Amino acid sequence: RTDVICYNGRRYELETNLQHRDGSDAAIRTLVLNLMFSINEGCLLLLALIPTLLVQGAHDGYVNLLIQTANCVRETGQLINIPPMPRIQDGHRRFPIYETISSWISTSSRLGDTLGTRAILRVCVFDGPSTVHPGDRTAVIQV
Amino acid sequence: MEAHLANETKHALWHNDHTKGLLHVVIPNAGLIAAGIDPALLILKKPGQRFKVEVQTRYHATGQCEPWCQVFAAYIPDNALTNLLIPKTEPFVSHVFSATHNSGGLILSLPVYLSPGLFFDAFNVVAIRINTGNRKHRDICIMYAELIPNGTRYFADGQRVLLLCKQLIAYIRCTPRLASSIKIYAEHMVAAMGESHTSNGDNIGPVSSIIDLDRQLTSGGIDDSPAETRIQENNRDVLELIKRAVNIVNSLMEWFDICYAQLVSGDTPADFWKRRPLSIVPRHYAESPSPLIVVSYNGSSAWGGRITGSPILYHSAQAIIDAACINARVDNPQSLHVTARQELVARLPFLANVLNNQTPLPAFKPGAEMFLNQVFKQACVTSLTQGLITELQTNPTLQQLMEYDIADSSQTVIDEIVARTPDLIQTIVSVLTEMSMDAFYNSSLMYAVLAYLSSVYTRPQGGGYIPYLHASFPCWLGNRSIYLFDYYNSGGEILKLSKVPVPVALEKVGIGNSTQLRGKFIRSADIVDIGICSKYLPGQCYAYICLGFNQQLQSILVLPGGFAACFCITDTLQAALPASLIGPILDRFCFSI
Repeated sequence: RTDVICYNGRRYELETNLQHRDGSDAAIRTLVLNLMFSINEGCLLLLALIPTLLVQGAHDGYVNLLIQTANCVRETGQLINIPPMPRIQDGHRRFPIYETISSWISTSSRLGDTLGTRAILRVCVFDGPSTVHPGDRTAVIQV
Repeated sequence: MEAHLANETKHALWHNDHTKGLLHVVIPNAGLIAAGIDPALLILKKPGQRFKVEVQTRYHATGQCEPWCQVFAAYIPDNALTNLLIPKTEPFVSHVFSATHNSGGLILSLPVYLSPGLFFDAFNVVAIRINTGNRKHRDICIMYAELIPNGTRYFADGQRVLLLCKQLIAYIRCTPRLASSIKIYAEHMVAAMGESHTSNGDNIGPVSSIIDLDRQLTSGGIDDSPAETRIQENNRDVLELIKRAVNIVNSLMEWFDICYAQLVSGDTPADFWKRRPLSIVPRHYAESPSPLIVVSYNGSSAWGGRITGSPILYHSAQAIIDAACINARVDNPQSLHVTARQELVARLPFLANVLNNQTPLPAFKPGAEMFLNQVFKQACVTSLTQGLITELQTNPTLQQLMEYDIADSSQTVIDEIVARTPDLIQTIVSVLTEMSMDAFYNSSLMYAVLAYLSSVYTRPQGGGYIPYLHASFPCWLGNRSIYLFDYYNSGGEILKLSKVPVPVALEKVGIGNSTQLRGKFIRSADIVDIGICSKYLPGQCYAYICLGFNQQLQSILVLPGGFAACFCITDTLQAALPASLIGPILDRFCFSI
């Protein structure tokens, strides 16, 4: 600013409603925080490996599952620096891959905690099937 | 090699100010034998000293100076060549390769000037500061001619890698392990290097492959210059046309890298640059038989690198000067024609500041600090002795005046020293031409005198005089807190006895009338190497002579016997030495933020 869902032949309708900007500031703050926490030093190395990646994937078969949705990723791949192989300050106890994967894990955990509602409700069915049906009565089981 | 590589990111991030180009320079440690110090305390031993090395420039009759450079390095003993050439294999260290008794090495940062107007000459001396004893520091001083010799060794490095690769191949093949695939692919790679070179010649040919530096540091200085390349290509074209006329008329390491990574399972910074040709820029001297090997990166467009074309040659700055000098058959450009002077000014913008005769200085002596400080110390000592002798001649009263803690049975010899004051002053005067001048040329007195003058003439353009670190800490606001006492014997002969002065506390009791002096002491909990000379009682075969000085160049006599003279020599130094003698001092010892 600044629908139809199909599942097993069933269509679900929704009605959106957005007329206030009280949460727009929070949304932009959290998205900019996620963007700032997501950038790392491995992106340059990943972008500097597109020819090798496409060569490896030419005889792999797992290409359509990414190119059916990566309509702009391929276009933006050639619009980057593509630097040559850099030189690390030390080659004994340096590993940016570990740092970037740790940062990604931390950010994923943070976003899962922020977007995850705490609800300790794990029921356990007995005898009958676990699937519930509209119009039946069940019990409460605490785990 | 690790600290310098880590610190290289600061130079890498630099984009503007191309007048400071950092490069890797290796300084051999062959000259450390004459240092006379302990090598153990030079790398890692008793941390706290914080040894640092600074690099500064020295101009000539132009003014200003470089604001130093915060750099540091560490040495490496026990055959540093073996661990810097052969890849690090500490977990599986064995009897690999063969070499003689090697030595250590060091890396020093030296900025270089790169610009369209390169220019080259020998008129600047690089000063290196070492945080060691000022007595015989064993430093070096070279001009800019040795820094940029305009040469590189690109052909001699090819054979060095061949011996190492042959040795490693032989070592791999000598052990019967792994599988036959490695052997067969190594054989295929060897055969791929030549048809008749291996099938009809030899595969490896160890013969007499001994790791030594015989033809590597002797020839190959000027071999890849553009003129040499043109001559070589002309010769190759001539040979090709000769071969054509004779004919007409008669009458690839990918597998090796993978296997090395699988076997060694360890990387060192001295392996990535082995795949590309290196550059060697040695600069030896007769002072010590050790070449100054210089290594330059090949993957960057730095000085000496050859990755895109012709590197920096430092040309177009000598032919014009030679033509101007030979036009009138006069070497000195000062006595040349007006047209020659105008041409020199136009071609060399930096040379226009010498023709106008600005900031006059006698001749061109960059190394003037030594004898300048010697002359200043001699003048200060002569002024001090003149003041003390005049005050002694005009000294009122007689014998002792105040109490003085003197034993009853020891006072019979105290007056003997006082009665021999003319003999003492005569000996002091006469010793100026007999005592060695190498014992008081780098003491704390000259440093304190130099720091005292920092208050006056705080740069022609201003400055707060705020150093960062490693500066005159005892002399910051006043010299009345820390004193410098020199102990000398009595009689007809005076010679140096102590080694390092120790401050002695002093206070006045009486607040008027006959002033009294009674020294005190301050308990210190930071050092234990303190002499007991200062704590010695006034008795016990008399005592020494003390002459303290404050921050106002005021000397108070502490001679036992009830004699005390106060004279100021702050105005005598200015009268004898004018303000034109502090030119180099202000040029060098100045800093601003």
